[PDB]
Order: sequence, then C-alpha cells, then structure tokens
Amino acid sequence: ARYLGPKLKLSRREGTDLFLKSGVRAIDTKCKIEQAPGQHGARKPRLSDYGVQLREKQKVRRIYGVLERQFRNYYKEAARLKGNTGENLLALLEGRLDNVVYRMGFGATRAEARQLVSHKAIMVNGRVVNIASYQVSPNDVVSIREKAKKQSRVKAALELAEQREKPTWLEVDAGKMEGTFKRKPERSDLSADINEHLIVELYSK
Amino acid sequence: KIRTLQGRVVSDKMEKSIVVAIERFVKHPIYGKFIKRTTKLHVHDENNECGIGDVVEIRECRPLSKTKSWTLVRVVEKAV
Amino acid sequence: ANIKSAKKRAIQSEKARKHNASRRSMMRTFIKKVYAAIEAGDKAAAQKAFNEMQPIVDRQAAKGLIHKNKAARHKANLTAQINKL
Amino acid sequence: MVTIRLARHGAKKRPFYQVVVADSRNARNGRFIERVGFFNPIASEKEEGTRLDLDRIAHWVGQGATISDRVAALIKEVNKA
RNA sequence: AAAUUGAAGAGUUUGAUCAUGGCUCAGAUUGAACGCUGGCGGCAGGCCUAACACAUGCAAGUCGAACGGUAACAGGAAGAAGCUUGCUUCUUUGCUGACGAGUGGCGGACGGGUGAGUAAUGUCUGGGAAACUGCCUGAUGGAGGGGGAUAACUACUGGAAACGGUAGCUAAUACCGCAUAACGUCGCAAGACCAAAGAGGGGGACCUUCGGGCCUCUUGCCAUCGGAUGUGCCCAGAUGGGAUUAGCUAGUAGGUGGGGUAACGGCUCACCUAGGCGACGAUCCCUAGCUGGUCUGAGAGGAUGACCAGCCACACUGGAACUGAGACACGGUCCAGACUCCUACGGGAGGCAGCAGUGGGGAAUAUUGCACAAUGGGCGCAAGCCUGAUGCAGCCAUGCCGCGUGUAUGAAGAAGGCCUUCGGGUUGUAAAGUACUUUCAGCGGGGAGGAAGGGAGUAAAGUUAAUACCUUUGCUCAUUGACGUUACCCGCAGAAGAAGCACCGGCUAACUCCGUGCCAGCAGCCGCGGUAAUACGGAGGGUGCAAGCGUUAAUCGGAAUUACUGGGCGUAAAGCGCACGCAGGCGGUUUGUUAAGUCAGAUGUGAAAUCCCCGGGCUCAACCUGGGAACUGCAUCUGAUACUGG
Ligand SMILES: [Mg+2]
Ligand SMILES: [Mg+2]
Ligand SMILES: [Mg+2]
Ligand SMILES: [Mg+2]
Ligand SMILES: [Mg+2]
Ligand SMILES: [Mg+2]
Ligand SMILES: [Mg+2]
Ligand SMILES: [Mg+2]
Ligand SMILES: [Mg+2]
Ligand SMILES: [Mg+2]
Ligand SMILES: [Mg+2]
Ligand SMILES: [Mg+2]
Ligand SMILES: [Mg+2]
Ligand SMILES: [Mg+2]
Ligand SMILES: [Mg+2]
Ligand SMILES: [Mg+2]
Ligand SMILES: [Mg+2]
Ligand SMILES: [Mg+2]
Ligand SMILES: [Mg+2]
Ligand SMILES: [Mg+2]
Ligand SMILES: [Mg+2]
Ligand SMILES: [Mg+2]
Ligand SMILES: [Mg+2]
Ligand SMILES: [Mg+2]
Ligand SMILES: [Mg+2]
Ligand SMILES: [Mg+2]
Ligand SMILES: [Mg+2]
Ligand SMILES: [Mg+2]
Ligand SMILES: [Mg+2]
Ligand SMILES: [Mg+2]
Ligand SMILES: [Mg+2]
Ligand SMILES: [Mg+2]
Ligand SMILES: [Mg+2]
Ligand SMILES: [Mg+2]
Ligand SMILES: [Mg+2]
Ligand SMILES: [Mg+2]
Ligand SMILES: [Mg+2]
Ligand SMILES: [Mg+2]
Ligand SMILES: [Mg+2]
Ligand SMILES: [Mg+2]
Ligand SMILES: [Mg+2]
Ligand SMILES: [Mg+2]
Ligand SMILES: [Mg+2]
Ligand SMILES: [Mg+2]
Ligand SMILES: [Mg+2]
Ligand SMILES: [Mg+2]
Ligand SMILES: [Mg+2]
Ligand SMILES: [Mg+2]
Ligand SMILES: [Mg+2]
Ligand SMILES: [Mg+2]
Repeated sequence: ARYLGPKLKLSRREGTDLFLKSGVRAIDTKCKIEQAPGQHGARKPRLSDYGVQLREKQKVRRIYGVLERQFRNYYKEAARLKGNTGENLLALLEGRLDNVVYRMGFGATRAEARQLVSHKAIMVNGRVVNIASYQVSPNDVVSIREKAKKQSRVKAALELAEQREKPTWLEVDAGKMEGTFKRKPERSDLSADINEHLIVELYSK
Repeated sequence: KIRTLQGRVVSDKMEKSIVVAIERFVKHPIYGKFIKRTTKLHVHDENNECGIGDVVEIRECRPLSKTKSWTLVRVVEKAV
Repeated sequence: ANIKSAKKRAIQSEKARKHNASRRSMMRTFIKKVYAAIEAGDKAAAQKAFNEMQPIVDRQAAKGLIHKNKAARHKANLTAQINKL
Repeated sequence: MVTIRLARHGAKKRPFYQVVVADSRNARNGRFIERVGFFNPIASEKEEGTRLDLDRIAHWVGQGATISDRVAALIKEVNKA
C-alpha cells in the first residue's frame, strides 16, 4: 500500500524535484534529471491535453505517497467542505501526521516520517498515534517519544532541516523535539509550482 | 364545523337516492396543465327531492348501503 | 401433536366444547319458544316464556358465552314483537 | 402492557441503548411510540451516558406503564446523582 | 450563522465540408459469478433459481403461594435393626425440602421465516361513525350460603402398536343453582332480571372439636363508568402494461321490513321498483407483494424494493370450524388428495417457507459449535426455570476502511538482460556493501470496560393490637462473563514471514526489437494480418491500478436518441386528399358580487433510521452517536381579490 520502487525514477518522469531524497547531495548529481526513464530518454514527452492533467494529478499524489482510493476520498472531502476546492484540497494533504512530522523536520524525507509514525514513536498530545494518515487538527502539540528521542537519525534530520526554508504555519522547538501545528496553512505557504486547478478538472468530469 | 362538498346530479331514477358528480380541479404532476377530474358519488336522501341537472351539497356519514355513504343538506339552483 | 402443551390444551378443548354447546342450545331452545308464541297472538302466553327467558340470556352473557350486545339485541327485538300484537 | 424499556443499537462489542415506550408484545428493535432517552455504557469521561426526559417518564407512568428494571435503575441513578 | 458548491466529450457514412440520424467507448454501481494472484486487522453483507423433496438432533414453556397426592431423591421424629452400646436396615409413616405423572390458571394469536397469490379485499397520504379490547392503571361498591359429578388412583378387559373400553373411590381458584344488585342491560314507562374464590406470612389473650374461627397485612376474584394500548370498519385522492379486449352485471344498483356478527351493511334470506358501473378505460389477458429508502442523475426524471424497519398475505396443496380477550391458528384440531415411513394387513404416523444440516437444481452463497453473562419476551410474590429472538464465535477478499512488505547513505554508472550509427545508451541508486528502525504476524508478561442487579444481614421509619412478618429507604459482608490465552500497554529476536494484475495503433496515459507471413491469431467501434507488424505470439523497457487487478450479466449517465424543464414536420422520418361538426381545449371589453384555482400566516400530521450541516466517542477512517434544517405533501380555521373560473 505504498510505492516501493526506485524514487529518482518518479522524480524523473514527473520532470521536477519532488524532494523524495534527503539533501546530502543534490538531485542533479545522482542521476540524469531531464531524461525520462526507459529506452526512450531524449524523446521528450510532449503529451496530450488529458496527459497534462494526469501528470499534474500524479505529481501531487507522488509527493505524499498516497494511493488513488485514498486520494479520491481526499477529493470528495474537498468538494464537500466550504470555501474553495484548491484551497481545501491543499489543506488535507498538509494536515497529515506523516507530513507534519516532516515539515517540522523530525525526519529526513516524506517516506521516513511514515516510518517514525508507524513504528509507534510520535505521540500527539499525550497518546501514541501509530496510524500515519491522521488528520492533525490545529494546536495539537506533537512531540517525540522518549524511546525515540535518543536516535541518531532523528537529530541527523534536525540538523538537516534547520537549513531549508522554514515554514510559517508551524512552530517547532529544537532541543525538546516538540512541535506545534499552529493554524491551518494558507494558499501561498505551500509552493505554487503545484498547478492547483488541474486536479479539479479530472475528477469533475 | 362540518365538511360538505358541492356537486351536480346525474342519475336519480332509482328510488330514494341520487348520484352526484363532484368536480375537483387537479394539476397534472408533470406537464403543469390544470386539468379537470370528476368523481361520482352515491347520495342517500330521504323524501326524493332531487333531479338531473341540479346542484346539491352533500356531507359524509355512516354506510347506509353497500356503495353509499353520503347524505345531502340542500338543493341550490333547483332547476335546469 | 408434538408438544405436551399442545396435547393438554387439545384435551382441554373438547371438555369445553361439550359444555359450551349444551349451554348454548339451551338458550336457542328458549328463544325458539318465544318465536313459537310470537305469531300465535298469545300476548299473555308469549310474555310468560319471555319472563322465563330474561335470566337464561342475561346469565349466559355474564358467564362469557355470547356478548352483552347479543344479550341486548334479543330483548329489544322481542319486546317490540310482543308489544305490537 | 405498554412499557418503558431499552432497545439496543450500535456496533458489535460496543452497545448503545436507547429507551422506548412501546407495547410489550412487539420486538426489541421494533415499533415504539416516543423515544425518550439513551444510555451509553461505554461513554467517556465528561460526556453524558444518560439523558432521560423525566417529564415524559412521569406522564407515561400515570397512564400505567410498567417501567422495566434497567430503566428503574437508570432513574434511581440520575435523580439522585 | 450554516443544512449547500452544480452540467466536459471522442471515434464512424464521403475524395472532401457542413447537416440529420443511429451504433460503440470513457465514469459511477452490485444480494454479484469466473480467471490469475494472495500478509494482517475493524465494521457490515452471504440460496437472486426448485413456494423442490427432507434423514438427524434443537426452536414453548412455567406455577407446590390453585388441588388432590406421593413416582423418585434426602433429610426427619419414630422404633421393630445384627446390637458396637452406639447406628452404615427398611416395609411402613408426605409431617419437611422440594417433586415424576394428572386436574386447573396463564402463555403457544407474541419473537422467528418466505414472498406463491394479490393491480385494489392490499399499501401510502389525509379525513370519519356505528364497535370490542387479556395483562397495566385511576375512582365508587361488593366478595354471603348450598351442590353434582370427575381425571390422578384401583380392579378387569381390547388392540401389532397408536389409542382405548368398563365398573368403583377423591379435591379446588375448574363446574352449577338459590340469595344478593346498582351509577348496567330491556323499557316513554311502571316494573322485570343479571355476578364471586380463595391462598399466603405473622400473631397477645380471649373461642381453641386441635385443624382452625379471631386480629393483622400482602396478593388474588366480581360488577359498572373512565384512561391508555392493540384490532375490526368506512369514504375521497395516489400506487404497472395493453383497445389487434368495447361492452360488463340479477344479489347485480336502490327501498321496506324480519334474521345476523362485537358494529354499520345485500352481510344473508322474503317481497316491490329497474336500476349501477364504462372512453377521466368497466370486464377480460399478461406481470408484480407495497412503502420509509436504495443506485444513478447538475436537476426535473429513469430503473429497483436485498440487509435495517412499518403494513399485508402464506404455513404439504384444496376446505370448514371449535377453544379464546385475540386465530378461522407455522411447530393445535377433525375431512378428503399427492407423496414418504412402521404393521402382526385389522389399521397407523409425518409437513425445515424457524437456526443448523444432507440430496437435487444452479454460474453461484457458510458450522449438524458456545451462553442466558447483558437488552428484551412467557409463567412465577420471589429466587429460578425455558428462550437457535438476541449477544458473541466458525468459513468466505463479497463490499467499504486502515496498516504493513523497510527507511537513509551508496558511482567502480558492477555483472547479466536488451537496444545499437559498434562510440555508447538502458535496467539504474535500483541491487551488493556500509550503518539505522521493529509497527503487523511470532514467542512472553501485566491487565481495563461491557455489571446493573439479585443474596444473607443490621438500622431506623410506614403499618397495625403489636417492639411482629412485610414494603420502600441508608449502609456492612461474601458475591455473578458466553466472548476470553479478549481490547490494550510493556519485554525478546532479527530486515526476517509478506507483491500481484491489465494495457502500450487512434479514442486514452504508455515504443522498440526478434519469431511468424490474409496463416496461427486480436477485437468495445474504426480496423490490423498478402516477409522490415509500435495492433497477432515472446522478450526488453514502459504506464495505470494495488490485497487487489481484470472480463462477462444489469440499470442509469453521455442520449437535447420519447425533449414538461429541453427536440422536429417544403426537400433528410414526419401535415390526415379536403371539409361540416357534438364530447374536449381555448376565449375581445367595463363595472358589481362570490372565493373554487391561485397567494400569505397559524395549528395538526408527514414514524424511527438513512441523505445533508454543525458537534462527541473507538490510536484516525469506515462504522456509532446527540440537537437542528429537511421530509417539496395533505387537511382545517383565518386572511388577500391583480390574473383565471362561476
Ligand atoms: Mg485500500
Ligand atoms: Mg375461564
Ligand atoms: Mg332490526
Ligand atoms: Mg461502569
Ligand atoms: Mg466548492
Ligand atoms: Mg454521431
Ligand atoms: Mg472512407
Ligand atoms: Mg488461489
Ligand atoms: Mg417443502
Ligand atoms: Mg426425519
Ligand atoms: Mg410437577
Ligand atoms: Mg401454534
Ligand atoms: Mg410471486
Ligand atoms: Mg388468553
Ligand atoms: Mg371457576
Ligand atoms: Mg339473580
Ligand atoms: Mg335491514
Ligand atoms: Mg393467517
Ligand atoms: Mg392448510
Ligand atoms: Mg368464544
Ligand atoms: Mg416445522
Ligand atoms: Mg386426529
Ligand atoms: Mg433452514
Ligand atoms: Mg449441498
Ligand atoms: Mg449442481
Ligand atoms: Mg458441512
Ligand atoms: Mg439472558
Ligand atoms: Mg429447552
Ligand atoms: Mg478482508
Ligand atoms: Mg553492461
Ligand atoms: Mg504482535
Ligand atoms: Mg467487570
Ligand atoms: Mg500487457
Ligand atoms: Mg497518448
Ligand atoms: Mg490484447
Ligand atoms: Mg510483405
Ligand atoms: Mg517483422
Ligand atoms: Mg491496442
Ligand atoms: Mg441526463
Ligand atoms: Mg433523457
Ligand atoms: Mg447504453
Ligand atoms: Mg432532431
Ligand atoms: Mg422525407
Ligand atoms: Mg393538404
Ligand atoms: Mg373545420
Ligand atoms: Mg376572459
Ligand atoms: Mg382559495
Ligand atoms: Mg424521518
Ligand atoms: Mg472526531
Ligand atoms: Mg375570477
């Protein structure tokens, strides 16, 4: 129930940097970055009108590590709720606990935060939350358990994630390893390289 | 206090009873037209005081016969 | 019969049918008498059997065999049928 | 009779009883007249595991309904508590 | 405050274009079947056809506080034991705990199953008058004195057996009279008449025939008028198709009376009229249980009625009735008919469409399991006893939902596979190695909640003669789990036990090589295949999905392709050959009245659940759950008079 394959292949076919790796070396210096995977690299995939919507839905799915039956549900909630639907689809994929671990930088990547959660180590508020697709509300003070404060590989990600862009809709404390999801994240605090309104038009056929 | 219904008579050749046409005004559930629809009732009356072509005002009571449950009160516009 | 509580209330049924047919044909006999004396004009000899027929319907009602309105349709048909001789 | 009794709903191993005022011929989950409260024995703290319309469970006993034993224990709980 | 926020097109007629018109695909969906494949868990779903036939257990019992009694258990006081000087007989003794058979009271009319019939006898919505109503509850009164049989038993007898027959003895809350009798029935009246039953727990001293009257409370009985509750009945709307079915009906339509059920009534007879339904679709033929809802749809609409729940109908087919408050009765009764099984040939017995289960049909649907521990239900004052309803278990990927099969570094771009302009590109940072983590399964350890009550006491108080018994009220004591080696946390070990499927010509995301060469073959439409095939068959790479993936069956959408919202008729399918015309649809213009259409408000009803909005609880979701809008309707009383009808 997760993509177990190679990961630079999925950065390659989407043709962008989707942060599937750490940052210890850049994406360019580990593989070719424009060329599409397969025999037919350098045949540049200039593709149809439906294809530019499909390669836009798959980018925002493959960022977070969702499968399509979960993602269709995440669309239906964001058509049900009030407000917009781009600005209510990009809220639910940021409220996941497997993503508020990573945006606070308790883990190096987006598919390690799933292991830190789903190996029973990330207690929201004072009870362990094993299940990775939790819907973290505002003000929940997510911390790190004391069995997994002593890991080298969580502070190794702390020193890594202090060097990226720090977010605005969060408040991490460094030494105690304890976050605070403050408010719900706005539109432009999640980067606008996601063409937002091409995930609406697929499912709204 | 009582719930009468007007109507018009059709057949009163039988003894001590008339039959009354009542003319309700339905609206068709789809096409939006305003049709007429009629219902035919038996009306018991004593004294046999009604004929064809006459406007009566009936009211509901216990079943006097097999297919009959209505007795009249008055005969307005008594003639053709 | 397969259940003991069906056998027992199968033989508590004839023991009630025999009595409920005796004490009902008694009543129908005593109404047949006040219908025998009802076309022969005996206003002083139909009234006798009607006064013999007051308690033997107003008792078989109260012991639960007919209902009280059957015990009061008789005594308002026969009273008119007697007093209009 | 007519009687005030529980009637079980909810999910397996986690019950949730409503109370009903219904005819004691009829079934458990079946027909009733006035659904007048509930009883949630797997409630949490600071939420309400009982809520009984004690006006209606008086007006429906003055017209003669035998309150069954669990509803009687519920009234004994919530009136004193 | 919120309860909504909702609409996509493409291919195909011609050398080619526009137009009309079909056919086909994209998406959602399931009581689902089949193929390839398979780790776990949570909550729901599982004979759609043969209403076919059924072996085997099991699903309706209780009450000794209604009564005779002892068929056994086990204590008693006897006392005849071998007498051991203490006891381990047993007839006998119902005196006690209780209790096999039988009389009686209440329950089997509930709960449980299926949809054969049923086009209005049903169902849904809203109105009514002429009715009964066990248990529960309120008020006012009663509750005297007699009686006859009879099962159980005993004796004798028939029959293969089922089941009887005869003659004796015995009781009550079973059964029947007399008395009594009103606020009830009958009656304009005077008057006439109608019921019943006890038991139990305690008792001071008065009676005390040794049982008890006597006092006390608890519950039980009878009668009337009331309340709820369930049911019977009636009327106007609505609930498939057909006109290549256009005429049906004699108890049929109405009346006067007799009879009849609880009540009205052609409900059933006896007479007198000649009527009733029908083009707003009667009769007849085909098909079907309906509704809350469900799936789709932007909506209006179209199809459907499984699980949950309200109503009706049915119980081997075809009938009729008894008991009873309630049935014309699933696990009752008699009568035929078909089919099974026993028989001594005379005669008998049975009805899974209750939970399980075998045969059979079929593409296809489970275990002959545990427990009354909860919530219900029957009897019981109570304890307790029964409960295949229900609560949980077993099997199945059948559906919805969650998690896992590692995470991070890692370039010598390893080997091997394939492509190749013979330089290289590609699998591919993927594997290896190097460090890191242990959810789930695996072995251990601890341990929530579903459990309220009931019991044995003690304290006062309410009662009465009573400091008794009892009833409610505060406490103290030992207490009661089917699931259950439970949900759930903490320990041990090690990347170990956990990835498959469809497609790659266009529509539609993904391209090359070899092996066949109008053959073998694919196909949802257009088309491919005749030696360079991006379509057939293999491999390499690739894309979409994931404990699923695909193909067929079915509905809806796209289909504005049955169009009210929303289409056409000179040539594409389409204007009767032309007229006169009753039923039907529509009606210039002004004042006045009426309130039917219409419009506003209010009460009554539209059951719960589900859909939707804000909230709460199981680590989140599914699932569960509180309150409210919704249920576009329908009836009643008020109002309004512009338009339409009179
Ligand atoms: Mg899934
Ligand atoms: Mg009786
Ligand atoms: Mg009469
Ligand atoms: Mg508790
Ligand atoms: Mg929106
Ligand atoms: Mg076309
Ligand atoms: Mg062509
Ligand atoms: Mg297999
Ligand atoms: Mg059968
Ligand atoms: Mg058998
Ligand atoms: Mg016994
Ligand atoms: Mg029965
Ligand atoms: Mg049928
Ligand atoms: Mg009864
Ligand atoms: Mg008696
Ligand atoms: Mg008397
Ligand atoms: Mg008559
Ligand atoms: Mg029936
Ligand atoms: Mg039958
Ligand atoms: Mg009877
Ligand atoms: Mg049976
Ligand atoms: Mg018989
Ligand atoms: Mg069965
Ligand atoms: Mg079989
Ligand atoms: Mg077969
Ligand atoms: Mg088996
Ligand atoms: Mg139980
Ligand atoms: Mg049993
Ligand atoms: Mg499963
Ligand atoms: Mg190589
Ligand atoms: Mg484990
Ligand atoms: Mg417990
Ligand atoms: Mg393929
Ligand atoms: Mg393409
Ligand atoms: Mg193919
Ligand atoms: Mg060739
Ligand atoms: Mg070739
Ligand atoms: Mg193809
Ligand atoms: Mg449409
Ligand atoms: Mg349409
Ligand atoms: Mg179609
Ligand atoms: Mg057209
Ligand atoms: Mg033409
Ligand atoms: Mg012409
Ligand atoms: Mg003309
Ligand atoms: Mg006009
Ligand atoms: Mg009006
Ligand atoms: Mg509702
Ligand atoms: Mg919540
Ligand atoms: Mg007008």
